[PDB]
Amino acid sequence: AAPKNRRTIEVNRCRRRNPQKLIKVKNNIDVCPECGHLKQKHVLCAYCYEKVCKETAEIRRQIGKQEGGPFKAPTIETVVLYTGETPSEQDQGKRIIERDRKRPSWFT
Amino acid sequence: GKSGTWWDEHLSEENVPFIKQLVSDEDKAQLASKLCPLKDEPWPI
Amino acid sequence: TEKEFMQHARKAGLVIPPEKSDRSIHLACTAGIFDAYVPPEGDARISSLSKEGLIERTERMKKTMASQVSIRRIKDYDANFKIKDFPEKAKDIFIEAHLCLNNSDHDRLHTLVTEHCFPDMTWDIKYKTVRWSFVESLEPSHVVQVRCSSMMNQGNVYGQITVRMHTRQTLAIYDRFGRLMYGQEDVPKDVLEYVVFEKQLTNPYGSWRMHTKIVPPWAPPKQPILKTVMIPGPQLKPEEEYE
Amino acid sequence: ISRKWEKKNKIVYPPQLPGEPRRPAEIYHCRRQIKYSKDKMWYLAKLIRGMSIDQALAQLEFNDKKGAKIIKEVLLEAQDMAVRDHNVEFRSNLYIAESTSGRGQCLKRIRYHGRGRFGIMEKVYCHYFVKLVEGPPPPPEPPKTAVAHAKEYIQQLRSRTIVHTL
Amino acid sequence: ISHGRVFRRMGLGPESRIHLLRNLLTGLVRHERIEAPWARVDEMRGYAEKLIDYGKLGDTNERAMRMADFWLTEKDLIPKLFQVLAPRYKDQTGGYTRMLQIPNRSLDRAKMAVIEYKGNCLPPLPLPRRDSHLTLLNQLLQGLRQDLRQSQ
Amino acid sequence: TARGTPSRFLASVLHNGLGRYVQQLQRLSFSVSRDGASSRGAREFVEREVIDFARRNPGVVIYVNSRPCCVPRVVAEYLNGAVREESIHCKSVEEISTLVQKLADQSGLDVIRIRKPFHTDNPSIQGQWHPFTNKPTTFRGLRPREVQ
Amino acid sequence: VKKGFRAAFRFQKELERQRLLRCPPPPVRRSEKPNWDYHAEIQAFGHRLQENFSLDLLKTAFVNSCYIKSEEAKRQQLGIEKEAVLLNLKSNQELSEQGTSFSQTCLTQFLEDEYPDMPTEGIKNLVDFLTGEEVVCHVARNLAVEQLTLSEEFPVPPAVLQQTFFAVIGALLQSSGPERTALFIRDFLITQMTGKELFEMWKIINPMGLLVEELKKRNVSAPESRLTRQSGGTTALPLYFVGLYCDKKLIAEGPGETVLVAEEEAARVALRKLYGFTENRRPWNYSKP
Amino acid sequence: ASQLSPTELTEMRNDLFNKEKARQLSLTPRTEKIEVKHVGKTDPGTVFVMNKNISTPYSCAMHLSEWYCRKSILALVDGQPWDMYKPLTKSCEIKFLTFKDCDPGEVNKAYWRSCAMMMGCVIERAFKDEYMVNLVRAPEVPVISGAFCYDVVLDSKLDEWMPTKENLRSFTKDAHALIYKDLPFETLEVEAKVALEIFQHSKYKVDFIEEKASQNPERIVKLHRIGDFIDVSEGPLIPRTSICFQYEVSAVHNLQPTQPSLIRRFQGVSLPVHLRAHFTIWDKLLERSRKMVTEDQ
Ligand SMILES: [Mg+2]
Ligand SMILES: [Zn+2]
Repeated sequence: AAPKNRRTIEVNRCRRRNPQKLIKVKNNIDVCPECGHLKQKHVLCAYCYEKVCKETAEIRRQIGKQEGGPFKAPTIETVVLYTGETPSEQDQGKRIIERDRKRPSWFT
Repeated sequence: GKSGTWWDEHLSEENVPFIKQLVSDEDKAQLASKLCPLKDEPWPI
Repeated sequence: TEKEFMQHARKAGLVIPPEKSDRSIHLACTAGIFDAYVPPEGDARISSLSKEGLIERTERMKKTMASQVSIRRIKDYDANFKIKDFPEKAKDIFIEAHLCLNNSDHDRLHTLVTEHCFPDMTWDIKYKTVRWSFVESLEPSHVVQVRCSSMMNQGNVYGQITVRMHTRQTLAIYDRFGRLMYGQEDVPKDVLEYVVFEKQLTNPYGSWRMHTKIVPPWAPPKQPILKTVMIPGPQLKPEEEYE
Repeated sequence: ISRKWEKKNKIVYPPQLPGEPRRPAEIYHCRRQIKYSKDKMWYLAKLIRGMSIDQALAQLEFNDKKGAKIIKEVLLEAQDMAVRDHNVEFRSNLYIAESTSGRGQCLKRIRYHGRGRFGIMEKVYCHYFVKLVEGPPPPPEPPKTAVAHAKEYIQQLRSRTIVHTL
Repeated sequence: ISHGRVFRRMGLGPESRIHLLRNLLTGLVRHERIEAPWARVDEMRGYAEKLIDYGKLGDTNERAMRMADFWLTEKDLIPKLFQVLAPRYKDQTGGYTRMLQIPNRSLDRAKMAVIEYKGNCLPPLPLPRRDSHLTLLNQLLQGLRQDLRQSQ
Repeated sequence: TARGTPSRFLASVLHNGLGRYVQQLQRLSFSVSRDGASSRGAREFVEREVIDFARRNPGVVIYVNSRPCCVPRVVAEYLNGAVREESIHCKSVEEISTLVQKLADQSGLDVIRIRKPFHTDNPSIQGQWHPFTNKPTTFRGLRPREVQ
Repeated sequence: VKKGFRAAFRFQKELERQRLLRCPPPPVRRSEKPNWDYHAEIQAFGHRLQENFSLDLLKTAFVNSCYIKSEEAKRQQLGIEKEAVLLNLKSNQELSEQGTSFSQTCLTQFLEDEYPDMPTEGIKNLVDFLTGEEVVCHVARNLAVEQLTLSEEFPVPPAVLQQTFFAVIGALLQSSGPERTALFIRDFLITQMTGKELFEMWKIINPMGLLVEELKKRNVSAPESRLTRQSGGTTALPLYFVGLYCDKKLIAEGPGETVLVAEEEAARVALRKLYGFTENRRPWNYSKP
Repeated sequence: ASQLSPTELTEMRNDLFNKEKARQLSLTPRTEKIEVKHVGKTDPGTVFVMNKNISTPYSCAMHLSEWYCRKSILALVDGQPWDMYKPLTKSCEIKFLTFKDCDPGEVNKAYWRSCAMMMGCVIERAFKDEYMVNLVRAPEVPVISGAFCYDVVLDSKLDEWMPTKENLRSFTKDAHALIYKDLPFETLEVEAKVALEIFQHSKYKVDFIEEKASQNPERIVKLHRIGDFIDVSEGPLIPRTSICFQYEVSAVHNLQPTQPSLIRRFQGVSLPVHLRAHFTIWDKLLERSRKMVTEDQ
């Protein structure tokens, strides 16, 4: 195929400036009760997500430092702790993984 | 501007089943009320 | 099909005069002040002519003797110089400097003041307009301390003269758009300041230029801002805030 | 190379009179040499246009493009320079008045086709212009109803007179 | 035409798709948290439900043992799955593996999601909590409910 | 063409033909060079006929700046405020005389399109025509297809 | 490079023209320009009107009190004493008042001898419109006397322009005879009423009230409205013709889109016909007796 | 207390209120800087430098973002309820609230009081000028109640009629028209003396002002203004009036065995724009609010 002429700037404007190709304005942006870093409906907040991801990464680092080599997988449940906090009576058969910081207010 | 909204947005955890049961009973009663149309005011046959 | 971008420069002034060279820099001032003058605590209460002398007048006599020997030194180095008409000279120099700063004058303000207080009076005002004006002077100005240094770095000495001043000024700082921001219009407010003048003695000419101004710690607060200032806290990174 | 957009923030105005309005502020800011396409930057500018700064930041934070974060940082630094230097107290009382895109300096490379021929690879570059004005954002132009069209038609039929004689 | 047909294709065929799903299932059994596209995590949850069901059905069964040995390429995860995740859900049926949606990725901007089992020693994800039972609409609904209860 | 240049109407500046006729031209600033071969016509004009041109109409003031230039020009201002500046570069005495006479005879209106050379202020005398003209009125103005 | 200078000069002139066209500078008065002469302009203005003015009266009328105040303020703020010409300027107030009174009485006399059927309010509004600010400002701008008026403000407010116009009118009255100034103000004011509608210069509110008052003053009963012709009563573009009948006799007729505007137009036509100021009246005789 | 047209009374009321506001804003000399702190939860450790008796909490929220201005109804100042349009005095701490919070009680009370005041304002201008009307008070009903009430005394000639659905529809249309225009709830801590001196007409308003000023030794009431109407209410209110998205009045109930004359008690339900529901819940709340409800004891 080969054009016989040349498209004009008017046709280009009518083709690229149509409301179909323009980005639509979404109305799903709100605020978050906690922290508040501009979230969206049906979507988790990035701030708390990053916080829990960092916490899970630290817990996995501590587990790997306690386990040592690969190919382990204990046959008992696990429970994480923080500064102080003596182990309860119903947490005897569970693996204790203590950290080195205070307990956050969003983890009970 | 005005954002999107539905019916189960601003409801608590103990109000959605209540509203569901209420509207279900309401539509069931409305369907049962229109069971005998001849005894009301029927048009001449 | 083999071309790149040029123009590789930096926006930072590093050191390059004294790196393997035989030409130094002939300055005309210094860094800060030689000795900080300490005004009396009861200056506002005893703002009249004179009062009763305090106990142990040895320190004031020693300061007077130091001022006298500094005056003797600056007279032996350069004769023909008065002291009584020096406060009036400092007053008119300050007045003409404020006037040329109000009229947006630089080629004259550079020689009226020193190389130290010029940025402090031209930085946060370059994009703003001022309506400063002198109305009337109250208490006459007097000299409180006369000192001089003897730095033998490049053979240049200076003579800072701390001369107090108390008068009434009219400040009116607008904005770059034409709206008011800081001071009001014609308001004859009362405020005092301690201004020191420094002159390069070793210079073959030498002009009495305003060095800087020292503010006492017990000075009353300035007038508030006409707008609202917001002071946000630190950026809360994904961790925890303990404060 | 010409640079006249970053210098509009130095236009000093004379002091106004007490019998004059407030006059909104004008903040100009733009970046140079941005690895992006001008069409996508213009699409983002058309998405922004005349809206609030907070709404623009919210729309750009969830915009899955490359220049979205760039425009977000541009708006952030412009608001910062406005509240620090342009004498702006309110952070949410701003709106974008003008927002367009330009074209940057381009280079030339090769493409390597499937024979001895080739193409001219022109490194496309662009910029981004934006202006911040204080005060509340102006409301959009409402569509004219049938009353406006009727009045205009009546005015057009009343304005016509005799023609081609006297 | 794909009416009433799921089985979202991912790899170069059914074998590659099953291998990727098995790898995702092994990673979910090990780390208990994996971020991946919505279709991948959906299929992973759909397979993990039946995996938990088969692990709960019994341990001495050869069918469940072979299925656990096939769907787990790390071996050590089989005793864990049979002695931790099986006695945990002894009171639940098929109510587990909660799915939550995340925004996008900082690489190709793709829709992803994160799923995890119940309980979980790891800190829980920020769940989209509903409004409290003290707002105006909730208080009006509670008042209407109390009124219709006292009137009945 | 007419679709590329603006147009106006044909009208008087302040009704000169009704009351009394006044001179529209006011000042004539001439710029004749001292030495050169491009202002000989203007020099001869100022030498021989500028006195007669000034004495012909007392309502026109003639200014001779005599500035050493290269292109002789003339500024003509009218009552309405229009300023038409033309150049008399290399022209004879008769040409300059005809030009200044045409400038003095005209007014300050534009030399664009005339648009309708005839203009009247009271076009309707015996009543302007309307669609109801030449139509007789029926009894009581009864419209057709009625009963009363 | 391209050798040349004439083409470069023409291009620079074109650039300067584009610069002055895009950024229009504030216009300056004709007095501050080099090619300007006050006495020559005064003589030209005196000779172009086919009259016989005087230099002293024109120099006294072409000034203002604001100009004298500005001059004395400028001479006092600097220090130069000029009391040998400033104290003999003589403001143009009494001459302006005399010219205003003469113009008013001449216009009233003309409207009385030409339109005998004009009431007091009608002739009052006519002489107020003829002496209005807009008409005198337009006449002064077309006569090129604003550049000769010595006063502050370049655009010149309408008050000062009307004042100096009345002042030069009074000067012409004091110089020449009354008939010359009468013919002058006639030819320079009444020529503006050509083609203009009567009520456009009067601007009444209730034409029916004044119409019935004039009819009661003419021993007439009371007018009543009747629908003559009509076209389209249910469409968006209606047309009606209301005819005023007095004692079973038509007097006028007025069209309109509705019935109210049609009756108003009919009343206006009847009132203009009763006053004798119609479109078929005798035109003003611009001749000499 | 004398014969006054139904225009000059509100004229003198609003001009006296404007004079009082001018005196309050001119009582302070210059602009005193205050240090108000933000002890919320979203952005902790934020201190603002505002003015004294000039700055408003809405202007303080404008320094943050547009969300803090779109989702804000009542402010918490040292544990006391504070609206968004009220100048501050001393330096302390501020906290913003919203409808979708943990314990939304003060915001709900303020919204109910604002809706009652708006209903009173829209009903005090929908009667005949020949029939005198009086406004008793606005009793604080709990959120569990069906609809808020507002006692209005009519004329003695109208003690036997019942408003049909047309009057209710007209009242709802007038309420929607009043909500369409943006009119803030301008309040001011007016002294009780001048507060009772401005009225001096309806005895019910004077008695209400006396009862609300007899509880505090400072003798300071809380007056509000909606464009050109002055009413006496308790506590703060809502900032803007465009928050109410759905407004509809139920019916009316008349109590007789309590006072010789006949008094009217109108009810109504309202829902904000942030907590809008569907049509089913709307008609349910409309039908449930038509019942008689009282919580005066
Ligand atoms: Mg694929
Ligand atoms: Zn969050």
